[PDB]
Amino acid sequence: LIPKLPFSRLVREFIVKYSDDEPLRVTEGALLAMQESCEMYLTQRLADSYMLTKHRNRVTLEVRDMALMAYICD
Amino acid sequence: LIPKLPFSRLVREFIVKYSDDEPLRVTEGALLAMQESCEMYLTQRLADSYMLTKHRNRVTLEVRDMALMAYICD
Amino acid sequence: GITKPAIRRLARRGGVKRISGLIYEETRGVLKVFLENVIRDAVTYTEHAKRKTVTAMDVVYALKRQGRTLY
Amino acid sequence: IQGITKPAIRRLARRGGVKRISGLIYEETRGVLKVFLENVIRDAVTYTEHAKRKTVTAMDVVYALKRQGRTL
Amino acid sequence: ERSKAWSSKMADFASLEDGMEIDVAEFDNL
Amino acid sequence: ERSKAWSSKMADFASLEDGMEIDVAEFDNLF
Repeated sequence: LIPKLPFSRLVREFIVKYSDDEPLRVTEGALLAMQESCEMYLTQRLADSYMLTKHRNRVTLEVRDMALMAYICD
Repeated sequence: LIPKLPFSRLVREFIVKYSDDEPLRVTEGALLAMQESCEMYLTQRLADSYMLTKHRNRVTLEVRDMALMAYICD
Repeated sequence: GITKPAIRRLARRGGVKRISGLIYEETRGVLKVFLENVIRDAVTYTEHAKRKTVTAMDVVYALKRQGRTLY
Repeated sequence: IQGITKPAIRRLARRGGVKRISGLIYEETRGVLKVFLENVIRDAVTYTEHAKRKTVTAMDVVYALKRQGRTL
Repeated sequence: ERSKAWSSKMADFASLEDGMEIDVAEFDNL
Repeated sequence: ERSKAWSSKMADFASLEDGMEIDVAEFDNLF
C-alpha cells in the first residue's frame, strides 16, 4: 500500500474543494476505500499503458503511452 | 455508403436470431439508421486502430492493431 | 458481410493510408459484433414495448445502450 | 500529489507488470491520481450533500466509484 | 469531438420511418 | 475480466466505516 501521510493530504484538499460550505467530515472506512480504489486503479492503468508499450514492441513505459492512454479514457 | 444487398442479409439474420418468437418487422427508418450507424462506427474504429498503427511508427494497418483495439473496447 | 471495396472506402474515409490483406476479414468480424449487439438491444426494446416492428427510435435506444460507441 | 511516494509509484508499476519505467512517469502518474481521486471525491461529496448528511462514508465512495463507468 | 457528432447523428435518426416489413417476406425486394 | 474484480471490491467496501473525523483536526493523528 501507499502511506497515509501524503495521501490524506490530497483527500483533505479535495474534501475542502468540493464540499459546499462545511468541510465534509470523513469516516475511516471512506479513507480506506479511497486508498484501496486509487492503488488498484493506478496499478490497472499502468498495466494498460504498458500494454500500449508492448504493442509498439518496446519494453520501457514512457509518457508516449501514458498520453495515448489519456486520449483513450480521458 | 455500403450497399443494402449484403447488409439486409445480416440485419435479417439478427432480427431472426433475437426475435422472441415473431420475426420483428423492422421499418425502413430502422434499416437506414442501422446502416448509417455501422458505416460511421466502422470508419471510427478503423481510424482508431490506425492511430495505434501510427503509434508504433508504421503506416500499414494490420491485425496487430485491430486485435489491440479489440482488447481495449471488447 | 461487407463487400470488398466498401471496407477500403471506409478505411480511406478514416484516414487509413495503407491496409493489410487480413484486415477485411477482421473488419467484417468487427461489423458482425457491433450490429449484432445493436440489433439485439433494439429487438429487445421492441420486445419489451410489445411492438412488432423495429423502428429508428429503437435503433437509437440500442445505440445509446452501448457506451463504448464514442471511443 | 506533492508527497505521493516515489517508490510507491514504482511499487504500483511493479504490481501492474511494468518492467521498466521512464523518469517522467511519476509526475504523469500523479496527474492521473489527481484526476481520478478528484472525480471520485467530487461525486461522493455531492451525493453526501444531496442526502443531507455531514460525513463522507464508504457507501458514498461506492456511489462515486459506480458513477464513473470508465473505471473498468 | 466524437460525442457531438454521434449525438447529431442520433438526433437525425429521430425522423420518419415508414414502411413496416416482414423481414424475409420483404427482403426479396431489396 | 476487470469488471468482476472491481464489482467484488465495491461489494467489499459495503462494510466497516466508523470513526468520523474533522479532517484536519484529526489528520495530525495519522503519523
